Amino acid sequence: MPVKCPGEYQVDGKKVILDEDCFMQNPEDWDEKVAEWLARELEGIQKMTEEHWKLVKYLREYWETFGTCPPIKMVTKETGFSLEKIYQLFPSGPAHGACKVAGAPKPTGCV
Repeated sequence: MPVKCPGEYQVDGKKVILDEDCFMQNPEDWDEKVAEWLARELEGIQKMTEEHWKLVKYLREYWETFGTCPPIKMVTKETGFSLEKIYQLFPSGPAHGACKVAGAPKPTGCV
């Protein structure tokens, strides 16, 4: 693993905590520096393009209705994104990838 999780870190006067599997467990202090930070340590992106913040923004709005993270095939019904382009933008897995950069804690595992 790239980041020794779980582990804590500091970014621009801020506190980011990472639980098992490097999961965001502090959506209260999420910002542009935190999202771009984890994305830079994982994908290596040094400058969040306009597409990353675009999809990341649409998801941030749906997380204010129930608090979950759907896939990327249903968001297209009201957006216009191509699964191919998103694939080259993410490491083959825009599902958990996007939500992760957004700062959404797991829904309800336990099985």
